[PDB]
Amino acid sequence: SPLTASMLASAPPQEQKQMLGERLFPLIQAMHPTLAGKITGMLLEIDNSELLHMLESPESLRSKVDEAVAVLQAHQAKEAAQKA
Amino acid sequence: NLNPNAAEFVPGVKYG
Ligand SMILES: [Cl-]
Repeated sequence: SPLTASMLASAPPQEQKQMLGERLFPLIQAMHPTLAGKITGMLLEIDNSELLHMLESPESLRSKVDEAVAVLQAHQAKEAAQKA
Repeated sequence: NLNPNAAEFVPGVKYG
């Protein structure tokens, strides 16, 4: 399942995101099973070069996922509080 | 700059 730049090359940008997402998802899911789809979607908006790096750097992925979880939680809780 | 309104990623996996 290792991903190369050559695999991404000349493929539609949407499909590059799917390719990256398929590799990121099991890792992100391991970290936060209940948030896996959402956190992966958030991370997939990042530049592909940075995503490829994250796939090779567990600490980098961990840092970015920690950030996404904090951002997602705050967004959801703020929106709920506004309507409560 | 992360977007909490980002679309959910849907893996080509089995669900459930
Ligand atoms: Cl979780």
